[PDB]
Amino acid sequence: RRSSCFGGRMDRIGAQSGLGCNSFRY
Amino acid sequence: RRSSCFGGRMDRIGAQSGLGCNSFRY
Amino acid sequence: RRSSCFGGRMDRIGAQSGLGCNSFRY
Amino acid sequence: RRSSCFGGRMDRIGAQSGLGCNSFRY
Amino acid sequence: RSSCFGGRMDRIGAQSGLGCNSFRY
Amino acid sequence: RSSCFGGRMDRIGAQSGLGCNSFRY
Amino acid sequence: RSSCFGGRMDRIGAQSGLGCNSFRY
Amino acid sequence: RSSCFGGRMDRIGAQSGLGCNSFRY
Amino acid sequence: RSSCFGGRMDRIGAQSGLGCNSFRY
Amino acid sequence: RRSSCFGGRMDRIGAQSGLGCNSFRY
Amino acid sequence: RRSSCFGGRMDRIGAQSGLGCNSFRY
Amino acid sequence: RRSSCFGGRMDRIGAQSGLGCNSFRY
Amino acid sequence: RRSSCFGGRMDRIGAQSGLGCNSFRY
Amino acid sequence: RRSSCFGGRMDRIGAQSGLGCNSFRY
Amino acid sequence: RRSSCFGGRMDRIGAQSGLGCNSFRY
Amino acid sequence: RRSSCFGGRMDRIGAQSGLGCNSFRY
Amino acid sequence: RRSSCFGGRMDRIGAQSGLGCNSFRY
Amino acid sequence: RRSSCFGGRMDRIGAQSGLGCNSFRY
Amino acid sequence: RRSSCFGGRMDRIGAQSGLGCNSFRY
Amino acid sequence: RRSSCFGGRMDRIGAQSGLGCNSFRY
Repeated sequence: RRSSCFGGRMDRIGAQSGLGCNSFRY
Repeated sequence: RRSSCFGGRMDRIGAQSGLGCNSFRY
Repeated sequence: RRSSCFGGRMDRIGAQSGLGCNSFRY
Repeated sequence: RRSSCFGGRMDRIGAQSGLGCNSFRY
Repeated sequence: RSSCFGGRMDRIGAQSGLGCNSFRY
Repeated sequence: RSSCFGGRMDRIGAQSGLGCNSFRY
Repeated sequence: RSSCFGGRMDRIGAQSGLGCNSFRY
Repeated sequence: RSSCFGGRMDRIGAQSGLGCNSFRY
Repeated sequence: RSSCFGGRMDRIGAQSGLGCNSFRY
Repeated sequence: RRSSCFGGRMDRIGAQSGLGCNSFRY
Repeated sequence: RRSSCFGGRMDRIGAQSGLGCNSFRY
Repeated sequence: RRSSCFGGRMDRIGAQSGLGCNSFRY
Repeated sequence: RRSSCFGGRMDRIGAQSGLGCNSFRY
Repeated sequence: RRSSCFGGRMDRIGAQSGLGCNSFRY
Repeated sequence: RRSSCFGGRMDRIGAQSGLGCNSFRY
Repeated sequence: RRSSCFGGRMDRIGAQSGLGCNSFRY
Repeated sequence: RRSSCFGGRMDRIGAQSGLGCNSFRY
Repeated sequence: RRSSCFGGRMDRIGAQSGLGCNSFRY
Repeated sequence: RRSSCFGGRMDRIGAQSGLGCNSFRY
Repeated sequence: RRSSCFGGRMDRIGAQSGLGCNSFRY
């Protein structure tokens, strides 16, 4: 039973990436 | 039973990445 | 039972990465 | 039972990384 | 049985950023 | 049985960004 | 049986961005 | 049985950033 | 049985940053 | 039972990393 | 030019009552 | 020029009552 | 130029009542 | 130039009542 | 010159009256 | 010159009257 | 010159009256 | 010159009145 | 010159009145 | 120049009431 029955996940995100209400200014 | 039945996870995030209400200024 | 039934996790985060309401100024 | 049924975890964080309401100024 | 979850349960997971506003007058 | 979930349950998952507004007067 | 889900359940998943507005007066 | 969870439970997980606002007058 | 969790339970986990605001007048 | 059923953990943190309301100024 | 009690360039003048005080409930 | 009690450049003048005092409830 | 009781450049003048006193409840 | 009781450059003048006294409850 | 050339004023306010971001609970 | 050349005013307000972002609960 | 050329004023306020971010609980 | 050219004033305030960020509990 | 050209004033305040960040509990 | 009771450069003048006295409750 190599199962992964989870609820939520956020994997393999790119560089300089925002995940929610993030302000950026380059 | 090599299971991973969890609830939440945020793995393998990129460099200079924000995870929630983070302000950046380069 | 090599299980990992947890509730939350934030692993393998990139360099200079913010995890919540963090202010940055380069 | 080589299990790791925990509740929360934050492992393998990058260098110069903030983990909550941290102010930075380079 | 409820091997690793069961019964009543509430908010479970990894919240990231909750109610940290910004003001500038 | 409910091997790893069952019964009543509520918000479960990875929320990312909740109620962090921005103001500028 | 409900091997890994069952019964009543509510919002489950990965929400990303919820109610973080922007203001500029 | 409830091998590693069961019964009533509340907020469980890794919150990251909660209610640390910023002000500038 | 409740081998390593059971019964009523409350906030469990690793909070990181809670209510440390910043002011500048 | 080589189990590690704990409640919370913050391991393997990077260099110059903040873990809550920490102010930095380089 | 006399301008006994007003004159020249002028901007918002009066009694504003309630400006930008919103309400939030999550 | 006389400008007995006003004149020249001028800005917001008056009795503001309530400005930017919001309410939050999480 | 007389400017008996006002004149020249001027800025916010008046009786402000309530400015930027918010309320929070988590 | 007379400027019997005001004149020249001037800034915020008046009776402010309540400025930046917030409330927190965690 | 019985003049009253002012900028702002809030006079003759009633009892139990709020003047900006005031919370009441009877 | 019995003049009253002002900018703003809020006079003769009733009892239990709010003047901007005021919360009441009877 | 019985003038009163002022900038701001809050006169003749009622009993139990709040003037800015004042909390009451009867 | 029976003048009163002032900048700010708060006169004739009622009983049990608050003038800024004052908490009351009867 | 029976003048009173001052900068600030708080006169004729009522009984049991607060004047800034004062806590009361009856 | 006369400037009977005001003149020249000037800054914040008036009766501020309540400035930066916050409240915390953990």
